[PDB]
Amino acid sequence: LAAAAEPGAGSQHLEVRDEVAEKCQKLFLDFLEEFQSSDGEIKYLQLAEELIRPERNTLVVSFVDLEQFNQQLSTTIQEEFYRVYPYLCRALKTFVKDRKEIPLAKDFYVAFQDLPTRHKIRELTSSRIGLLTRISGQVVRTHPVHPELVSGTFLCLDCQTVIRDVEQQFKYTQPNICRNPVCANRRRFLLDTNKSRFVDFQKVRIQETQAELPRGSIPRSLEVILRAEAVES
Amino acid sequence: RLPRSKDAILLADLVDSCKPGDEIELTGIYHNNYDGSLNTANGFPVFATVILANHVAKKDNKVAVGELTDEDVKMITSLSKDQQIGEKIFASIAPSIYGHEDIKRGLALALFGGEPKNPGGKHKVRGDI
Amino acid sequence: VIRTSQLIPEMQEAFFQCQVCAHTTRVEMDRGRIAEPSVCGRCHTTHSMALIHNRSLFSDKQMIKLQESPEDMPAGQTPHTVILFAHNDLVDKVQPGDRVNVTGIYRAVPIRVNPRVSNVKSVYKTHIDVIHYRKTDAKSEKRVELLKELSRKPDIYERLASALAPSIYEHEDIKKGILLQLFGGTRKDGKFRAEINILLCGDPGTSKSQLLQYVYNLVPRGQYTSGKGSSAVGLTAYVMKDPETRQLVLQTGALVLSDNGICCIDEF
Amino acid sequence: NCELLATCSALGYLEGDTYHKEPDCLESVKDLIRYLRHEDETRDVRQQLGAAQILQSDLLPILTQHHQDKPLFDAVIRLMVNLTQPALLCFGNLPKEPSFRHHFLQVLTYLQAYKEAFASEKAFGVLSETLYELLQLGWEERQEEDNLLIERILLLVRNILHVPADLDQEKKIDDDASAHDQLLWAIHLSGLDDLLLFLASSSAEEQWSLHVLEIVSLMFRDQNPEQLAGVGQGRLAQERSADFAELEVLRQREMAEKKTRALQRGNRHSRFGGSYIVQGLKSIGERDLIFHKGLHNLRNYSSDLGKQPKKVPKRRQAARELSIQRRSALNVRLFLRDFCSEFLENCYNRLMGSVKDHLLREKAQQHDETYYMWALAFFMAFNRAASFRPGLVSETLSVRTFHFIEQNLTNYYEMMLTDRKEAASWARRMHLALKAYQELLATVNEMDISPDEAVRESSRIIKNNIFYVMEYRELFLALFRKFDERCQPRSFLRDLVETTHLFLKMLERFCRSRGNLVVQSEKEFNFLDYLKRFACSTVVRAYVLLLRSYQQNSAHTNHCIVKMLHRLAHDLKMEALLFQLSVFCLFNRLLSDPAAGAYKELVTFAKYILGKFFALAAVNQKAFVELLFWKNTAVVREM
DNA sequence: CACACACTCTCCAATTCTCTAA
DNA sequence: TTAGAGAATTGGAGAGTGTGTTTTTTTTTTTTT
Ligand SMILES: [Zn+2]
Ligand SMILES: [Zn+2]
Repeated sequence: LAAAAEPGAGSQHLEVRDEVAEKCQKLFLDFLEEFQSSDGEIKYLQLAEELIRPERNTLVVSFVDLEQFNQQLSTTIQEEFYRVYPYLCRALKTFVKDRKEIPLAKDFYVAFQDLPTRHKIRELTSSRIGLLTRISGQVVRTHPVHPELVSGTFLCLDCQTVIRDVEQQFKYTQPNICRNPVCANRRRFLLDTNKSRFVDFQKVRIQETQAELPRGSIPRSLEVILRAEAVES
Repeated sequence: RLPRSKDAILLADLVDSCKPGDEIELTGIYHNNYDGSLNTANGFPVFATVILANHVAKKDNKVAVGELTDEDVKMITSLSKDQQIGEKIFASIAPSIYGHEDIKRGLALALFGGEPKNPGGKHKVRGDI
Repeated sequence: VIRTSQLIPEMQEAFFQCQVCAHTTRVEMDRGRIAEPSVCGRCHTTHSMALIHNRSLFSDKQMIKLQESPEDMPAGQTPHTVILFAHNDLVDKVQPGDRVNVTGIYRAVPIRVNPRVSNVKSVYKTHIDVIHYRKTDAKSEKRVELLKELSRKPDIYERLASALAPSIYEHEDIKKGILLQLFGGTRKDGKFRAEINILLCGDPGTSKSQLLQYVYNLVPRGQYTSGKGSSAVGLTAYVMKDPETRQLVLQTGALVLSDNGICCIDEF
Repeated sequence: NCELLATCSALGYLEGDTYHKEPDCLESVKDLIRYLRHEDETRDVRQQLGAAQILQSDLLPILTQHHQDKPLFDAVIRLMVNLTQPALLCFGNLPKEPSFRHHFLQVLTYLQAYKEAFASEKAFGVLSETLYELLQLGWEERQEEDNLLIERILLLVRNILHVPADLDQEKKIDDDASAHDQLLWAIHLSGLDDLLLFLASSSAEEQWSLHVLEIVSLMFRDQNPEQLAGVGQGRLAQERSADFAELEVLRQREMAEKKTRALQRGNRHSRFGGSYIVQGLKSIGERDLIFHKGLHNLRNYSSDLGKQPKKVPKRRQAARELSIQRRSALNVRLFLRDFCSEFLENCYNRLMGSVKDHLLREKAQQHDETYYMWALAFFMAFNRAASFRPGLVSETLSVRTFHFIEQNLTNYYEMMLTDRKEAASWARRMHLALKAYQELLATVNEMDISPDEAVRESSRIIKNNIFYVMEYRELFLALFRKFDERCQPRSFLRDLVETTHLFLKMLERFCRSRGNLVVQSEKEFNFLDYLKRFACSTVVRAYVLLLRSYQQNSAHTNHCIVKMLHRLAHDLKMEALLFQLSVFCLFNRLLSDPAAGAYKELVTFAKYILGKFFALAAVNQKAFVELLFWKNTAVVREM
């Protein structure tokens, strides 16, 4: 039609972008693409080979390898982990997509091991909310594995438009608006369970290990959530 | 270790395919739906799950009387005409045990069993051995 | 102190993000309620700002249930009790069973008649905002220099053994055995126990229980309990429903709690 | 639906990697074309074939594996052009009601799916090979059979390049291969880019000049000329280090803001009570203010601590920029740099001459001069970037191009003010015209800097012509006096301010160097009385509107703003025009900025004008009332 | 039952668009 | 060139409708008495 006929044709699109999280996405993708083993050959490219399989969805990364790659990136991820975690997952998806035979509907998860510092259960204060942390504990009770909705696909009932990738809070959430920009609907939506994405979910109670328990105290218990590759481990 | 469990829905002529205590194989559709009770129990949007049963087969009754084919009943009836079948049936009781022919005889008789009777509807006598 | 709750996070600054355009804003807490933005600033959608719980800011809070001291109760009365609320760094300083002089502001707050209605009872609940704790039941080279020469002083073995339990008339070999139990062997690796086990026998009314209670007060990581089934804390491990939480807890017995100390078992 | 399913099945099937076409492909494809021609206005057949994915499953395999079967290939190409027809052409406009908009979104979704499918190099390889063996023949040897095939091939490429990026998958982060980047890489590997260069440079095949221009426009849709021209061999280390440094800068800014908020609130929980009476402050009544929000807040007390902001009504909602900028894949950027270089050296003059001939002859569509002005801006900027050579763009340096751009810009300005139902679209067209005008005005400066006395001579000639004619001077004032934030984006305001700064720089230097007194039936002229036309309230209002985003503005933009305001204040003595309450709130933010040291020019100018204001205020207290409103000649009454 | 919350719809009037005079 | 009078569109006050709620004893069974 014309170069100027592009008023945002047919989208309610998101325009503020988390710059720190996107830098984490880019630089973590660089880390996955470039970090190499003692014998070279790009570690994590070989370990991404097993993610073609069914019921494999998690890549486990060594935090000391991340630190060796760059101190500032590892420090940023440690401090802003829960903020940047889905962006790391999208980086992993972009990395794994070089196979070109992956099921596109599949989710991929980043997991971290070999974190240097360890924290006690007594030290899980509000200052640690959202930070990457490592704790030791003794499992007391494990609950059944459930499917948890991670992103709902919804149908708008009064204009038949499909809204994909509705991300879930700690409450089951419908679209805030219809994806159709002129549609006035804001509560009449129907979840399509077959086209939505779920994750395996399991909650386990733990308590302080015998070594770490302070003298005379009652054991302090904690609730831990396991997801995807980690459930029933 | 504590056992995991699932709910399963039996519909139409699948009802009373099993009782509590039965070992079964269960073919069905693994189905999920939203449950606000589970959501408020867990704090995460957890979906309830159930199996929509399509086929129930007791691991006890690998062969029912209804499973017997015309080939099977023809085999059984023709095999009964051997006229040495009593010795064959006795020998088939625990074929990996040498000797104990009297034990095999008694166990064959108990395994096949007699008939319950109730003359006059007022005097029951057991048929089991 | 009668009980101490789990760590309660109190929101200090709410983080909101627009679910249409991802524009974010932050709201300060006004006496316990949020001034939620009804509209977005970047875009202009209504009711589009959603509270991002884990991007918000929180601080620690804890409830403590405190009984009046036994030494302070009037004659023959059931004890009175108050609720304290501690925050930030004073939260994790006090455990159940402790005795404290607590300084704080005596607050009075309303309680709503039921959780889905804002009518409040005319009679107010009261609690104490903790400003300061002082524990009142708590009771290096300058020691090493003394101990080095005291170890090579003559008959230091007898001196330490006689120092054990001065309040009772002396049983020399019992005190010597308890001293060697306190010091123990050397733990090395294979599987041989450095721990030393001692048994005392005699009538009821002998000094054996005084010896047990003394060395329990002395040793680190010590335990004192009765072999009788009526004991305050059991010898064996068990699992129980935490009554204030309803979740299971593995109560490891005294033998497991004293994993690097002495376990005193009276009425063995 | 089922009849379409039957014909779609009759096309054939794929097995592994080989497509087995049925013998009735020709009649089934003709039936599909018939259904598409007999579509409903809702474009139901479009939606149904997109849902069936026959373009991805049948037509691309047929195109790529049975291209020797010429009737079927021609039919498939026509069908694919029909299916890839853009949604704005399908529906005529963006629908205003939900049902047609849902159908528009469906067609747009399937177009995005087609663009995703079309990144395969094999399809563009077949297209390049068939176009190459067609164009191998002489022009006189062609007939309607081959000319129409060239039209359909180039329209297929145009349609696939035109498709908007999916709102879902436009969240790609920089340095990643978007769908458009992969499509450009497919063009590069297929070699259709070289065929486009040939078509642009060919004198015989000049008939396709408008088509080739549109292909090149949609190819360079996302790019920036100077940023693209800066690409080279050593960029990976540079961009890696830049990313790490920018990450640390962002983190430090967030930490500073967190510390300031932590100080603004106290170190006591929010339900920690306490109330104060601020005895001097009267409340909205006559009683003293009772303050409840904590003692910490009274250091920087303001009455709007607890107030909800207001809903800007729909009419007054400011215009927002249509897209974020993302750094595309480095391979694609290198390819586009090489394309732009070779195109500029080999193709650009002939293509621009041909497009100007088409516009003169009036055998072009309604708005193709927008593509012409885009090409002016992009390729002249790229030329000035890196090795500047005016010979490569000498077809554009004529005064006729200045006249054409000025006419188009004034036309778009009038149509924006009158055709109010697409005023934003007219504003975008005017923005393209403004950027082209800006690049011409920058190119003459580069000609002045360059060593050739010939280009210096012609630079003097064109400067004399432009500064003599009146419209080039009056257009800036015309734009400022009817600019609207409601309609035009802040990017347009930035470009207007920077172009005005450059224009006044050149005009001031010209008049300073030599008199050249007559202007416009001529009359006298001087730059001071020209600058006095910029003493209106509206222009400075626009300048401070741009100044509000000084945190996000470029350093050059901030220099332009502060230099213009310093010219109006220090050199024209119009400080009372800029004595304003909103401007003083902006100055308050500037002085309170923790990064105020980074804006040394702005804060120094702010303190100069503030000192002048407080001198006037000490002399006369009515200046405080004068702050409250915009003004006309009270600028002299205050003085 | 009946007294608070939660949600939708309608009307009213206040603001902005259009055309005219100072 | 500014701005003010008449007409049309949008913000939100408020009228109306629907929903949810206020330790104890007898008996069994396995293990331990
Ligand atoms: Zn809708
Ligand atoms: Zn928004």
